[PDB]
Amino acid sequence: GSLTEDGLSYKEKFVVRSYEVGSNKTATVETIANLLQEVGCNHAQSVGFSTDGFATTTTMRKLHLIWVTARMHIEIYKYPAWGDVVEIETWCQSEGRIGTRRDWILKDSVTGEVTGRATSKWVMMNQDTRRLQKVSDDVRDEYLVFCPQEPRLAFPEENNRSLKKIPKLEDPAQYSMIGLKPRRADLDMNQHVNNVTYIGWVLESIPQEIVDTHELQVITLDYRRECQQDDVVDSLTTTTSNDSQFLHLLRLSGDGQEINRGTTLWRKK
Amino acid sequence: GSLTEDGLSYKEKFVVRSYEVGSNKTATVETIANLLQEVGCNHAQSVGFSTDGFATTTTMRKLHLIWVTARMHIEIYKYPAWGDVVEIETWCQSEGRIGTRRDWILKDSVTGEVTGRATSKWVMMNQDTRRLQKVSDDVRDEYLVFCPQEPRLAFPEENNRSLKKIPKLEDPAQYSMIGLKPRRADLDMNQHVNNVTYIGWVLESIPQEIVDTHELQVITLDYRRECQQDDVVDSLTTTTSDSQFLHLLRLSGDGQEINRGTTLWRKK
Ligand SMILES: COCC(=O)N[C@@]1(C)CCS(=O)(=O)C1
Ligand SMILES: COCC(=O)N[C@@]1(C)CCS(=O)(=O)C1
Repeated sequence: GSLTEDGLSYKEKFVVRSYEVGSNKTATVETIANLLQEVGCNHAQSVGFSTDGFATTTTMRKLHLIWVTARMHIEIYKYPAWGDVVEIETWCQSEGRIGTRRDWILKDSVTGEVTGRATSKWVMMNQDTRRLQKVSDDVRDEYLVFCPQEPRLAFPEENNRSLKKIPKLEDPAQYSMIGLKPRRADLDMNQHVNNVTYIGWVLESIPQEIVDTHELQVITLDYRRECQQDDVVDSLTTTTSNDSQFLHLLRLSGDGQEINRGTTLWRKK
Repeated sequence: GSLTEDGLSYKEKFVVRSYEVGSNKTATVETIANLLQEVGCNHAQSVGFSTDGFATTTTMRKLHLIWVTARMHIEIYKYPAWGDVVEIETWCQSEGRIGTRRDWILKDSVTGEVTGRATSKWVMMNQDTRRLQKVSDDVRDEYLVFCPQEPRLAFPEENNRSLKKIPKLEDPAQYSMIGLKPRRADLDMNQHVNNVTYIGWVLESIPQEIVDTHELQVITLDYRRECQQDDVVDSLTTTTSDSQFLHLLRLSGDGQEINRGTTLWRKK
């Protein structure tokens, strides 16, 4: 992969692997989310971020700060087939003192048509205390060197799905998958649960009949608290709806502490 | 990925991804196992096997036959770092009427040095009845077209680890991880549990202390019975020792064996 000509965005191509695809022989939304995170890591490395797994700036290391995900939003028009080449372009934007945004466009390598788009919100956290904070002047200056200074949105529309408020599912849930736990393959190189794991866990409470007869079009996931290596998760889903819509809650199996909430939109094949 | 000059083996290069590595920023044995499976599928495709995810020959489709894994054996000398290029060469061989073997050699793309090797045994199964059988004359003839006819072994050494008989672990186990369940990411395109998942389940019952202070050098896994999508698995481990362990996966309810294996670990 490479920075584009102007050095303000990054492009990489991926061949879809045998083990990356579901029943339709097309890439899972989990495979898509891993590729988004891979190209994001390759971009961060190319613009001089830390290579220690935390992807920090100089100022962030000095102040013991990290980025954590607040939200991930993916819309897929066409899942790439097994052996297909997908091209993903990604860039970052500063959002004042609130946080930062990473955006992605997915294209068919052969046709050059857009097959999906994604957006993520990141907030600043002290690594030691785990307390959220605002972005410092010095960090905002670091982001000016490698981000477009005019707005560039994967989701430009002024009232678009990627920014909708998500309500909290009320008991009883319509469907549930209980006693979900992470294994070592679910952890990143710093022994935190991979953000993509939480996508899989949400989808586990979707009935197999939906997955068999629908394609996932849109997923919006809010991240509230991280699952520790030794935590156990319950995944809850209620139908809110030819298109199927669902409300999602992940919560700790014991005390019912919220870790994530989300929505999915599915269209019949 | 390409067939080599003689058309009797296949080579592919892989860049190690961010999410593929563990805590020393080198590829997990699970990442290695997924890459072995991927170059295996790419080779099968290049020599005219089915593209429906069952990777069958013409006479296998006629007879409703599939290959199932009996054994996977992997030895790693160096795990490739995050963003390193690993080159993997793979080939197949007939073992008379017993079954077939797929072998792999892993190389550092930059040095050309061997960083690991693996071998796997495959047995014929009727897809409908799930009954094991011998290889037909007609299937053995199909394998003559794309396999070396002289022996080529990733593990040549007569009486090597890759062919050792594995005993059944006796209760009580020294270590256990219980209530393991597959999710959709654990299934292949035909909704069978990915063979690599079973490797991860085996390793779940190794203490975090071992994984933190040792590197995995060798893993030998026998496959006895498939975990179904709605099954639950217990992973059991006992120290037999370098650290060496004996492994058992069994169904959480009735204790039906699904896999047994051994691991050998070297202090870092
Ligand atoms: C300036 O780049 C930082 C970055 O992208 N780092 C990530 C950890 C967040 C977005 S990610 O998940 O793609 C990888
Ligand atoms: C002609 O080769 C068939 C083949 O390789 N097929 C696999 C399914 C078994 C070995 S695998 O796991 O590498 C892929």
